Amino acid sequence: PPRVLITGGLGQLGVGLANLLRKRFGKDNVILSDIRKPPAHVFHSGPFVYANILDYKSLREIVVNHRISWLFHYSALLSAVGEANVSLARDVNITGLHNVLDVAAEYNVRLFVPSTIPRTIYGVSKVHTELMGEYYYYRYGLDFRCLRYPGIIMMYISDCLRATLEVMEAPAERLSMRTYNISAMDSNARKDWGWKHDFDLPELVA
Amino acid sequence: PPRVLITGGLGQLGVGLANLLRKRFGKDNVILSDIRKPPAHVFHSGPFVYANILDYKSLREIVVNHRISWLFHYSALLSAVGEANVSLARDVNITGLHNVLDVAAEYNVRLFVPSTIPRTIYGVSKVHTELMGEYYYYRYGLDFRCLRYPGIISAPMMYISDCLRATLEVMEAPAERLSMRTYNISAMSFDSNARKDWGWKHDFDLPELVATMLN
Ligand SMILES: NC(=O)c1ccc[n+]([C@@H]2O[C@H](COP(=O)([O-])OP(=O)(O)OC[C@H]3O[C@@H](n4cnc5c(N)ncnc54)[C@H](O)[C@@H]3O)[C@@H](O)[C@H]2O)c1
Ligand SMILES: NC(=O)c1ccc[n+]([C@@H]2O[C@H](COP(=O)([O-])OP(=O)(O)OC[C@H]3O[C@@H](n4cnc5c(N)ncnc54)[C@H](O)[C@@H]3O)[C@@H](O)[C@H]2O)c1
Repeated sequence: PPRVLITGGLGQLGVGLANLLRKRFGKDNVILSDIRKPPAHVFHSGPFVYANILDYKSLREIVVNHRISWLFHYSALLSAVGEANVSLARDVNITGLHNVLDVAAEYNVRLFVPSTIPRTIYGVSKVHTELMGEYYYYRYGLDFRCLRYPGIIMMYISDCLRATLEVMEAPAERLSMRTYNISAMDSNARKDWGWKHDFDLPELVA
Repeated sequence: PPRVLITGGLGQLGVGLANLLRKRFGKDNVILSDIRKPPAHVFHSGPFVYANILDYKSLREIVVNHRISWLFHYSALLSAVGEANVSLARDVNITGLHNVLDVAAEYNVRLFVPSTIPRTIYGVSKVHTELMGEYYYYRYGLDFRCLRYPGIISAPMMYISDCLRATLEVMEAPAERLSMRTYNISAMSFDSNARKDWGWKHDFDLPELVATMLN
């Protein structure tokens, strides 16, 4: 059973991703994390921890002390949210990745990081997430795993969270590449690991 | 007449470019800079300064105190050494770059950064060099101008004299004549947009390459 740390956990996806993995590997094996304050219920779901991504030593303390093997990395400044504060966006996305790759490469941690489908600091850092992530796989052993999320509710949320769960369960031997395109409504994604979008146009209305 | 700051100048290109521009714009108009001790002659060639690219504050000072209008960013860890020192290479190529962009965009500087023709953190940062600089051209008015250097012959290739001249030319150009910020630049093999837009013509094809090299 793996030990999870979800970075940027209080976002749209992170909370759901958490409660999926919790009912899988157990309550105490998924550690949720953010810089913002957790609502009443999401706190009590399971171990929540303040974790600043720009603070490199925070991550290490946590990954050592809490014996982390799997790390999901959702913390990022959104496109428009970061276009007003570029320095911040650039730091949080690119420096944050750098700190995340180092912690994971050093302490032998499976690293999930989502990408997307550049005129925008968010987009530039997603290209950079892919290329850097692929480099740390070659240069060190880093078990880096990434899949380009499209639009999420294009695709439904329950497909998006389960796509993330499956690609981490799978063996590294059956992954021809480290960055995957995941599409609902992507052959390699469907071939290497059994990917199938459940929610398509009609049953998405239900 | 612009005032030039070269960055990482004590490399291969840096001294050549420095010596080229000092003949063009004047000696004390071109400040050369690096974090190494410059040889006796290059130090006296004209204004030399310690410029660490990992100190943002240091750059601002330099840029303001000398009214730097043009900046040539040559400070880098080329993959060879950077592949061992990933941490140090990452910082210098990426965070270093960031600092250059910011200083440039702030004090309204014309910024030259060279790229190359990705499984090495050097290469990954050169992709980054390009996608940022162009973003910074749209997000702010940053006059960012990038050539993609090929194999650079000295003593898909190119003799050093072309490399340097091409860089002077792409910076002298009217912003009006540039359809794009990153331009391919080619000589020989053994760059349509560059020739099309700002009149790039390489004077050192092969015959004269061999001619010069033998001296
Ligand atoms: N929302 C979508 O539909 C969508 C679409 C495409 C891609 N994605 C990708 O999915 C990922 C997660 O999506 P989401 O909706 O959960 O994110 P979100 O935008 O809802 O939340 C982002 C989180 O990042 C955190 N954060 C910001 N700076 C931080 C720092 N320095 N340290 C730690 N945390 C910090 C915030 O507190 C926040 O909880 C994103 O990285 C994004 O690239 C999402
Ligand atoms: N000549 C080529 O083969 C070639 C090919 C393609 C691209 N390029 C590009 O041209 C540029 C210059 O090439 P070069 O031949 O001078 O390389 P070089 O290795 O000779 O010079 C790099 C310089 O960067 C300096 N430097 C290192 N860390 C620094 C820091 N923190 N602050 C300031 N300076 C620092 C070093 O002192 C060194 O003098 C590079 O950016 C490279 O991307 C060169």
